[PDB]
Amino acid sequence: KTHVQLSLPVLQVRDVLVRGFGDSVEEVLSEARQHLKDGTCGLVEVEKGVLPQLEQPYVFIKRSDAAPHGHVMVELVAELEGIQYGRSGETLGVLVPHVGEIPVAYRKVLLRK
Repeated sequence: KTHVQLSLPVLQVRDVLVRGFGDSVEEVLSEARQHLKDGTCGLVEVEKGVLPQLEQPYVFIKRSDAAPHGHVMVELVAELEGIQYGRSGETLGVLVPHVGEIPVAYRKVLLRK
């Protein structure tokens, strides 16, 4: 399928144990996509002081359209030293590995895969 309905656990930035997906734009987009497929991906909501607490390159989910079955359509955009790889809508949050942190909420997304 071109899109997959996912429910992403929303994590508090101070709880996150693994603060990024790797060391290059291509690696973090690869790893984010694998963890999204494997159900091992968390979402951190972006606010003042969040991104400096996480590791670059960053992977964002961004709104790709204006929401089937409650699932917002999203795509992935990476960022390294202020340059973005991809073009999309509003940020819903930054993706991180989920290794068993307790979430505060779930974000229903339809991921363009």
